[PDB]
Amino acid sequence: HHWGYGKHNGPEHWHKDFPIAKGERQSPVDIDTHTAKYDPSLKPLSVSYDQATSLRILNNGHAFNVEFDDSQDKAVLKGGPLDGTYRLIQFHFHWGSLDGQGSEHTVDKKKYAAELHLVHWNTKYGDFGKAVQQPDGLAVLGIFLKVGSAKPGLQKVVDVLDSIKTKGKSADFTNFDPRGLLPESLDYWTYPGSLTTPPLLECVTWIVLKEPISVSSEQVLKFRKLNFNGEGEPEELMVDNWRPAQPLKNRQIKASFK
Ligand SMILES: CCc1ccc(CCOc2ccc(C[C@H]3SC(=O)NC3=O)cc2)nc1
Ligand SMILES: [Zn+2]
Repeated sequence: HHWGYGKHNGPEHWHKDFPIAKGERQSPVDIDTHTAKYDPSLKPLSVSYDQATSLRILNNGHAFNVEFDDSQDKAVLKGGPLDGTYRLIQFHFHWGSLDGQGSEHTVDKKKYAAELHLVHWNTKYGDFGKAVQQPDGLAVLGIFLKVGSAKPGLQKVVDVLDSIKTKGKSADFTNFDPRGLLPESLDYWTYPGSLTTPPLLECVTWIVLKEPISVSSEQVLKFRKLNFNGEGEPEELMVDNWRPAQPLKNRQIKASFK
């Protein structure tokens, strides 16, 4: 009986195994746009992905992860609210059963169809496992997906999903360029938070871009054909793998833009 996104093991149950679920800096949150305050001291984000080395795509039973070589400073996030250098380790998405839900963050209570998370770790802690034990260990870049025009840079991801349908399947996924998943603007909101899955560690500086990317209905329909289950188990579609908004508590969301 492990955690997941069902009635019996979903987000409302996670606190029993992971009491930090009821902590002071949990993610995601609702971004109240009128309340977020413009912080003119925030720097432009620096997204340096031209030397990114993708390696593999994995169905881990909760999402699919596109994994990168993080054994050197190739693909790094710097600037914005961050001190120092954060290496890209993986990206994944959260998505819904329907276009009207799927995102983890919300904007004035609006849910997007999906949300992309590019996960980076602070190189001053040496490895990812040490970084998640630190309050400034990770930086996650969150990007909303809305359904409209196709995202050309997503199609190579969509087309490999047939090969990792079930939990524990992986496939080689080299030479994928994550710059193809970014919107035009790097305007963002930022706040201190957590991992949005168990173990729910409070180690994340969240950077959520204001501008969504557009994906096609066909692209997100292919996400929804993935399975939570392993091969040879009853089929459980991988949909609604999102944690809902958590209480903001004693936090301020800052905007990089007016
Ligand atoms: C390199 C080996 C390693 C591996 C995982 C962990 C602890 C768990 O860490 C994590 C577990 C889940 C996630 C994904 C979370 S956080 C987010 O933004 N969205 C998710 O789904 C991110 C980190 N420690 C060490
Ligand atoms: Zn995530």
